[PDB]
Order: sequence, then C-alpha cells, then structure tokens
Amino acid sequence: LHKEPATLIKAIDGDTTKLMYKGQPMTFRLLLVDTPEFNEKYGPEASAFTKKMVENAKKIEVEFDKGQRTDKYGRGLAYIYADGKMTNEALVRQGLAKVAYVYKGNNTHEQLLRKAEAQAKKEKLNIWS
Ligand SMILES: Cc1cn([C@H]2C[C@H](OP(=O)(O)O)[C@@H](COP(=O)(O)O)O2)c(=O)[nH]c1=O
Ligand SMILES: [Ca+2]
Repeated sequence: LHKEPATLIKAIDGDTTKLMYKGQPMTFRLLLVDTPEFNEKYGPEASAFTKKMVENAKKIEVEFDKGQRTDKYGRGLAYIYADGKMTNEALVRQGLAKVAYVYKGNNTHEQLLRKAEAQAKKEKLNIWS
C-alpha cells in the first residue's frame, strides 16, 4: 500500500472527512472502523477527536487498500494519516471507534486495528467503559 497526498477541506464526523484528493473534493469514509453517529453516545467525542487530529496535522495522506476505492455513496474508502499517524487506528486505540465493516480484499490493516481495540477494551476506554 502507498500513501498519497491530500489536504483538508472540512471535518464531518468521527469516521468521515472532506479532503481534496488529486485536486477534487471527496468525502472519505475511514476503512475498518465505526464511530458512533454524532447523535449517539461518544459521537460528539469521536467527531472532536477526528476533527482535531486532521486539522492540526501539517501533512494529511490517504492510503487506499487493495479493493474498492469508493463505496456505494461515492465516498472514498481509505486509511487517513495525520503527520504519519493513522486516524483509523488512533480512534480504535482510544475506544472512540469499533473495528467494523471488514470486507475481504480491503482489510490490510485489520489485525493492527484489532490489536488496538484489544488494548482500548483492556483499559476500559470510552465505548468500552
Ligand atoms: C466502511 C465501509 C462502509 N460501507 C457502507 C456499508 C454501510 O451501508 P448502509 O449505508 O447500507 O448501512 C455504510 C456504513 O457507513 P456509515 O457508518 O458511514 O453509515 O457504508 C462500505 O460499503 N464499505 C466500507 O468499507
Ligand atoms: Ca459511523
């Protein structure tokens, strides 16, 4: 897998963000995770966490997996990095997202993320509290 450049256009919620990629605005949905909707418990905290991570970064990058790159809603499917740190993993490690939506063929970072979810659950963080 390869990292590619992108720039923030605006935050949306814990697991979606609007980025400019190859010069075109696209909403990205984070691979392999599910944050609560803004309305649900920890929804606001997930949104805040992602918003802060992405806007504070100097360098945003997107990394597509081996399979489909856009979902049925036209959202890009990627791992998103903020100054070299993976947002998807960070959300799971903090107990602000569950590993979810693991489709065969777009699952390269599955067991990195499961390792993070185990450690969040062990610490009883947020969703696991
Ligand atoms: C993360 C991800 C979501 N999706 C689709 C499945 C779900 O369809 P449904 O909309 O029919 O439930 C929806 C979940 O996204 P959200 O959690 O953003 O709602 O997006 C994919 O197709 N591929 C993916 O990799
Ligand atoms: Ca969600």
